[PDB]
Amino acid sequence: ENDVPAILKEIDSLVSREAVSAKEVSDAAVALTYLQVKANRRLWGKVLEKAGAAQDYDAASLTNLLWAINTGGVEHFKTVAELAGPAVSLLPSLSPVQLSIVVEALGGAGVKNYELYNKASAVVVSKIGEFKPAEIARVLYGVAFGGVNDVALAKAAGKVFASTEVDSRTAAQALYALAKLGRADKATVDALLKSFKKGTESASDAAAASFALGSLSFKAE
Amino acid sequence: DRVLSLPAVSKNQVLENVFHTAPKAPVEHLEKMVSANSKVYDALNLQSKRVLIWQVKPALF
Repeated sequence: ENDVPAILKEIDSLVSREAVSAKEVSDAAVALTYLQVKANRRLWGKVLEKAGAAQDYDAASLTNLLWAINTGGVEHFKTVAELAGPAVSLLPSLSPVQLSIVVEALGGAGVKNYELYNKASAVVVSKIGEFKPAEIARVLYGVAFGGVNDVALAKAAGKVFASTEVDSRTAAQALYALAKLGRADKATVDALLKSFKKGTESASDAAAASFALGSLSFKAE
Repeated sequence: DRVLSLPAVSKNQVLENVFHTAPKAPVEHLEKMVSANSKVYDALNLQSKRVLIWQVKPALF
């Protein structure tokens, strides 16, 4: 009764029909990351085929989709970069916890959308207290990897990382974003560097803080 | 001149004024739209052997 390949065929027949909506293609993508379906590429292809076809898109289904694209490690530039059309129209409609997932997924894929990151950084500095420290790092990872050298956000994120100390995975995203911006601010790197001997749980954030320190050439930890 | 009391319009000229146009068959609308909808079946069905769905929307693999 615990059927994982028989539920892949039931997801495959959900996205192979004719009028899949946004919520049915969000939850098909969310179910493919929780099931860890890197081996089936065509089933991930049928989901992103319907993700471009889906026209309505509320705030919750767009961020569930973009979370699943980012977490699952699936990249298709044409599909993800056209999901920045829903995002710039749902951007005042987005939660502060949801705007961090949109800009991290659209930024991490390299979507060159200057209208998105200008409005999504002007929101995150207009309400800087409304964002938790993991959300200000996700936006900072997005605006940095989306090709925007927004140092107004990198200062406002630096004041947050000095006032409250952050999680290990929160800091290593913030180090990776500042490494690509090439900032090497001693005031803020060392405020994020103390988060790494409380115990880190992933190796991906130990390796990314490793990369971000060496690229800014600070020293090992 | 008995021939001048006969009707001057010929039997030929009746048969070409009464049967002026070759009439449209009942079946020529079927077998002309069917052969044209067989191209709508071919290109646009999803069970045809020559669908355009992989030519116009290429599959993400």
